Amino acid sequence: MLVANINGGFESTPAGVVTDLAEGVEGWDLNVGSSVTNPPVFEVLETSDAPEGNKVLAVTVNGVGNNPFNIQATALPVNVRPGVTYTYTIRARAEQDGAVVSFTVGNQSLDEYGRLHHQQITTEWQPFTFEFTVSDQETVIRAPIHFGYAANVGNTIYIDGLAIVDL
Ligand SMILES: [Ca+2]
Repeated sequence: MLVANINGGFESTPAGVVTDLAEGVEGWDLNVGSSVTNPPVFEVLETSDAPEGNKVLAVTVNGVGNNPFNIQATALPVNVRPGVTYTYTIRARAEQDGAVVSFTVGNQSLDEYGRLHHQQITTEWQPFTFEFTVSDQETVIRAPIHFGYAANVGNTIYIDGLAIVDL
């Protein structure tokens, strides 16, 4: 497959808790804001139930902050061409009932090209997909996933299989 993003299924990353948020996971930048005073636990899990390869990224939400983007996992770099329309697909599920996530894509100056807003994540693996167009002249963009919703407290959200493909 020809994908714009890197390590979209976490296959290159050793299983275990992610402590180096910025650089511990190839193709991704994880971030926790200072208003989250009880930090989440990001963990790459080897699991037979992984939709893609052997591994998934698990995010356990303990505290939350002031905005849902205060807990995020961002795919970057994402290599694209100006004017092209892309399909974004990712798989997600949660440990408990009631999880919410927003899947977004935008540029390095923080202009957003598109998102799936407040998606209802269930206890079963489901695909979440949308289209977006690179409407400016950027070639290296980013794909921020927001997890810091109050509804997620106590929950673990699992993601796998990010693929951003020419449409
Ligand atoms: Ca995987």
